[PDB]
Amino acid sequence: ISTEEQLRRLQEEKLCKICMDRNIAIVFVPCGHLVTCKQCAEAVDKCPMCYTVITFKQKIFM
Amino acid sequence: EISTEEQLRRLQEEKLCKICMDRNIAIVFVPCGHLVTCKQCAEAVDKCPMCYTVITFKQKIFMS
Ligand SMILES: [Ca+2]
Ligand SMILES: [Zn+2]
Ligand SMILES: [Zn+2]
Ligand SMILES: [Zn+2]
Ligand SMILES: [Zn+2]
Repeated sequence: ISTEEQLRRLQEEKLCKICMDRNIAIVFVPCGHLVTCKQCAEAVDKCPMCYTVITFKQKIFM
Repeated sequence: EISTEEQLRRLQEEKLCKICMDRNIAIVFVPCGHLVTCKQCAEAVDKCPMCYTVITFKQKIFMS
């Protein structure tokens, strides 16, 4: 696999799993999944990946 | 940043614990939100090593 396709794959992994436009920017407490950008996190009350009820949406920074 | 190779390396390296660079970040610090450490390197800190905010919780995260 090429450098370019590796890079594209890693860039797509960072994308919000709901809008696929912005990068992920929120961690859900308590399940710990990184799924959404800040805006798309407003729409979810359960984690889309594990359906755990979200008790806090922590903004993240790399 | 400056080439496709350096961009690739950056995205691979940003997954790794900033202290040991030997395994993935696995903790987000509450309240500051920094992704800094693997589980092991998080055991020792009570303030965030990047911003020195007091950590009230160490939340386990899934990063692959
Ligand atoms: Ca090493
Ligand atoms: Zn989004
Ligand atoms: Zn989850
Ligand atoms: Zn570490
Ligand atoms: Zn911090």
